[PDB]
Amino acid sequence: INNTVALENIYERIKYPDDISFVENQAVTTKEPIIIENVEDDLARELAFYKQGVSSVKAAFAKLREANVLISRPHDYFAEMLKSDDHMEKVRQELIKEATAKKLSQQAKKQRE
Amino acid sequence: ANPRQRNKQRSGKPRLTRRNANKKAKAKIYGNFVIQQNWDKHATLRQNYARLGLLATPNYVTGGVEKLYPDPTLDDVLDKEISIAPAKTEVVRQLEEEAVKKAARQSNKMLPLSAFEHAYIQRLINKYGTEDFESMAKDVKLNSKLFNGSKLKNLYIRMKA
Amino acid sequence: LTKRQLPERPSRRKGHLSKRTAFVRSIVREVAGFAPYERRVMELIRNSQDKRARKLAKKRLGTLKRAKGKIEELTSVIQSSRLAH
Amino acid sequence: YPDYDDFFTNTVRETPLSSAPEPKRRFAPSKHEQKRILQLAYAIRKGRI
Amino acid sequence: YVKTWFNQPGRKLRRRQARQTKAAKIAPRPVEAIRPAVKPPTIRYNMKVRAGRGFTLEELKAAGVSRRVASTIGIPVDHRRRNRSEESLQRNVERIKVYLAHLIVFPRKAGQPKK
Amino acid sequence: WPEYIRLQRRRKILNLRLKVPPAIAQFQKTLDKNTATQVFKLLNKYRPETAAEKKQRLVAEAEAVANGKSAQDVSKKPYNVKYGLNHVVALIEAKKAKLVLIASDVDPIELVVFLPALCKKMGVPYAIVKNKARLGTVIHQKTAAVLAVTEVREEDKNELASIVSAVDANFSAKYDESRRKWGGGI
Amino acid sequence: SAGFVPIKQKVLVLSSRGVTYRQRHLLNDLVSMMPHSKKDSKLDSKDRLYQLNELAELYNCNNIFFFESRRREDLYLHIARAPNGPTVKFHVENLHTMDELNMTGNALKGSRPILSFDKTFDTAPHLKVVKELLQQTFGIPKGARRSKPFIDRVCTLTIADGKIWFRNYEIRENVTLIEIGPRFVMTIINILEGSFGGPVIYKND
Amino acid sequence: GAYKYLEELAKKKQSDVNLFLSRVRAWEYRQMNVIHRASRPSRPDKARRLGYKAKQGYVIYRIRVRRGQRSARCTAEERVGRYCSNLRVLNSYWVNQDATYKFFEVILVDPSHKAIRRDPRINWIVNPVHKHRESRGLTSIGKKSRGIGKGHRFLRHNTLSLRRYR
RNA sequence: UUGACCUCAAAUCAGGUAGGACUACGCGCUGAUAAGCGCAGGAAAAGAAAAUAACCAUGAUUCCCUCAGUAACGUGAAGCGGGAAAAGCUCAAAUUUGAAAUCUGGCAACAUUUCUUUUGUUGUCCGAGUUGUAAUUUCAA
RNA sequence: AUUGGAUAUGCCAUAUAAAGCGCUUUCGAAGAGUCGAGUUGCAGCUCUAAAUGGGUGGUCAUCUAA
Repeated sequence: INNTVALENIYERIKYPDDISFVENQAVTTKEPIIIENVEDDLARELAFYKQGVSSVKAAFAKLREANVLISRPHDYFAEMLKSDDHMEKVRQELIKEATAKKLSQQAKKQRE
Repeated sequence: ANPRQRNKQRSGKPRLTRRNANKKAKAKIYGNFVIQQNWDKHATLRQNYARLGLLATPNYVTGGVEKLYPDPTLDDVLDKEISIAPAKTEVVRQLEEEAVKKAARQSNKMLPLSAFEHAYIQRLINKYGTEDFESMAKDVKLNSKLFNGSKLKNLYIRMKA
Repeated sequence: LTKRQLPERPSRRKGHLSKRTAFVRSIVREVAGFAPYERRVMELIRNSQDKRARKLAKKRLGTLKRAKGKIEELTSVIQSSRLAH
Repeated sequence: YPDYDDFFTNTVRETPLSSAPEPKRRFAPSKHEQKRILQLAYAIRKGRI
Repeated sequence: YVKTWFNQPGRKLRRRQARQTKAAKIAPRPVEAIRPAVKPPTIRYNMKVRAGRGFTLEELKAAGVSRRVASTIGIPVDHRRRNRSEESLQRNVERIKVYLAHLIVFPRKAGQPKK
Repeated sequence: WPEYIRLQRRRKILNLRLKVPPAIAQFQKTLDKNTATQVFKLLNKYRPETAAEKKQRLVAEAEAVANGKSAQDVSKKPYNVKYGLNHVVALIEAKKAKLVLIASDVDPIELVVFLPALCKKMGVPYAIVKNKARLGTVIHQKTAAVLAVTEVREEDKNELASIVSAVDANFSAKYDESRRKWGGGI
Repeated sequence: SAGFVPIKQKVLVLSSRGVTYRQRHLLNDLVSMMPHSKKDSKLDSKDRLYQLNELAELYNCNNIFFFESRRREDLYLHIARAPNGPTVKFHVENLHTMDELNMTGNALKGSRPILSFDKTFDTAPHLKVVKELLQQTFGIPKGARRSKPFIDRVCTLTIADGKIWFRNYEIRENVTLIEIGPRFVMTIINILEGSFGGPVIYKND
Repeated sequence: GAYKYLEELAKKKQSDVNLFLSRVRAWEYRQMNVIHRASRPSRPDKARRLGYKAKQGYVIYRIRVRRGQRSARCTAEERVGRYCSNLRVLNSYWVNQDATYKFFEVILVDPSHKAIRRDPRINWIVNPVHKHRESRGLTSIGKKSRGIGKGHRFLRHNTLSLRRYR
């Protein structure tokens, strides 16, 4: 088992060309070996992925600068979104009840004085 | 209490009184007559069966039987059987006698032939003899029923005896 | 333990075509003709729009196993109709 | 509306189709009659026919 | 919406009575037929033995009882169970061969036409 | 017009105005008047015995047996035309029939629609004749669907080899393209 | 003809028999996530999977997916390439639902995302073969139908103690990474030598 | 016989022959009544297979049903069984359809006829337990509808079981 | 002119048949299980595997205890095991083709009765049935 | 007095018959607008199969629906 030489040969058989542009590749791997060892802390790995993503987003946008592609999309553009419309309407209504408790949290804590 | 049953009680016509329920009278034996003799009506079923020699079940019993007194390899199984399992208490031995003498007069199964069945074989046997039955399934005329090579011998035993 | 080889159940022989049933289907295959999508496929199997032909059978039948069985079914018709006609 | 594709029934098959052998009851007197005769023959001895 | 068990002494006796009324007709023959010995199928119970449904078609052929004369003399048949190993077959021939050794079938009168 | 007659002329014409498939198209082209008067003349010897007078010969067979005589030893194999749909499909598959006759008015037409295809394959000369009831009169029935000669005696073999040659030469030898094209739409 | 308007990345989202509604919603989420895929009808040959190559040859696809619903109890996933390639079966569980109120990402349908690959995948050649395969699978090729040129999603791949943790994030102008909603615990099981066939390359242990 | 050929022909329902008889008979079935008696079964093989013997007492009906929510075949068993109050339902099969109507037939058996009553293969239906079988969901398609089969696919807890000794 | 056959009608024709009531328990229908609708019996539904299992295999259905408040997702099983009871089978699909061997009905005799009230046999004449009634067989073969 | 399955026995029966199991140089038919896929509230609509096939479960095991 674990025939890495054959896997490397498979990596040679599935060897995507390095001459492809980063915009053409549509991928930016984190240069640092990002290892968030906090298996217990989910918030630690969430920010580490965000930090590695931000490091990638900085590198990808720089690579997109060479590609001269519109990294930012127009807000006036009304193209198809990944998120559904009715679910997003319920998503905004879901956050209304959370801030309502937070508003009552800040008011009552200030009312404790 | 009920509309149906307020009716009969407020009336003056007697209820259809049917006394039909007493326990402890365990159903008397019919079907067999010998077991009707040695049955005692008060004793339960499993105490009659295992007194006069027989079983209520050949399998296991799923309970603790009554105790009243302080009681003190494939070649040899597909061929050899257990013995006759001889009879105790003489009533399962009486059942031996009824099951042998009835099958002693109703044992003979010889069949006399009919007038035709005798003559049909008679005509066949005088044309080829009394041994070569196997070619009589190839006889054109006298085997008009197209009988077997075996079936003619079946009648031929019935011919003599 | 000392395991035996058992014979086959006489019910496991369901799904095996006889010589009399295969002669029944062959007769009725032509005397009933072809359905108003199976006329379409026979044209596309004749002028070799093979990838287009297999695309329609999957869409109409539902499953490749059926969508391959027809191919094998209908291609036998054309290769036997070139000797009849 | 095409013509008639007789791709299969174009030729003639020479063999029979069912292969189970000819039974013996097609080469002898009809044993259903022979039973039927004995019902009538019995009926004469009882004097109903 | 309950399930009250006040009849539980009564179903015991009703079963007891109807098990004695079963025996009234069958006075010389058992109230239940002989069941085979079959091993339970799970990993948990495969060392146990218990009564099953009936004797297979080759447990019964090997003992001398045809499938047609079987259910007359009170021997259940299971057309579904099959004997995978000899041990499943040698154990149950010695259920039949003891049963035939201990059983006495009363004879009957036949209908041979005379004259 | 009554409530049903205006259907009774319209299902006459909708069989004409529509597109008849070549399997059904041959069920209106039919054996003619002339050659459909000799087929039934040959068959009118080989009718099945009327059920009343089969019994009549059975009481005359069962009276001598009650005395001692017999005729089963000298009974020669009988003859008649063979009828019934399920008995004649097996008489063609076994290549026993020699002249199959198909009615032209079987109400569910699927009952006989495989027979002109089966007779073409098994090499049994066939013809489609009119009036299922006309076959029914042959065999003492109300409506027959098909008949078949499988064996005439040595008397009419020479007649049968001639009358079949009229059946192929008029039905099978002709009608060869109207069975291979759609019908109706008149 | 044999190839016209040819996109490099063509995938087939073939389900299995017995996926729950929540188990099916994630598959339809990846259908929306991967616009370079073509979802087909279910294959009732739930174990004869070696004949799926012709189905890929019918649609002229390049990527495959057979989300085998294990025993109608769990949910699995396997993927391969049209010409033999790596057929690496994996186990999928602990997925973040894409229809819940917790996920609050903002991404566009068909937007070419940015995929992030960890060096742990680049460490083992067995994972490196999977990493490049993952680079070719989740990424849309050049010129996909109904695709968007801009980037609205951010894919982050982190092997959480031997199990790849999917992380689809949506960026905002400042990178402001906010989870789009697609996130599942993907533990690899094995790898076949060819296209859902051939000898086993490795058991994962 | 002919029933072998007539089963395999009845499966090729969309082919030219099976489609031509579909258009023709849907015309005649539509000008007739909504429920009208047959004299012969249109499919004399399916009827023969589903139980119909061609003797006196076996009555074939046929009924169109509107398409487009009880299963249509089940209602064809009920609506014929409410039109015949004496006949006992055996089965009901499919014979034709179009864009607006499904046509079925039904096999019905007279329980009072002293030819059914003397026949020990159909004598189970003279018994009074079989009164309006199509009502109780007790027939070929009323069993399939209510998930009565054998398989993991297809008050007993809601009551507390309080024994004497516990 | 005439005769079959198909279809459709008519009859205070001959003989039968269906409603309606009870609805504790049964089975369906839709349904906020409740209500409403429909349909039977002394029981009914279920039923002799297009069933489980992964074993040294079990063996129609029903029911009780257990599995178990367990797996699976507040809801909530099922296999196994332990009991009670155990009875199996009938058609379609192969030509009776050396013989429609099948059955309803009308009439007349002979019986027979829970019964002058019941239920049959035999003879006879139509009729049903070859678009298939009997014998044979149901995969265990 | 009505009725049960039996026991013995009398008369009839029609048996030229029927059945069990060896033995096979032979044959061995198996249920469709159903299964199935897509899709709306097990039903609806669109489409529509096959013969070692088809179903349900781990290449195997086990079953034989309409």
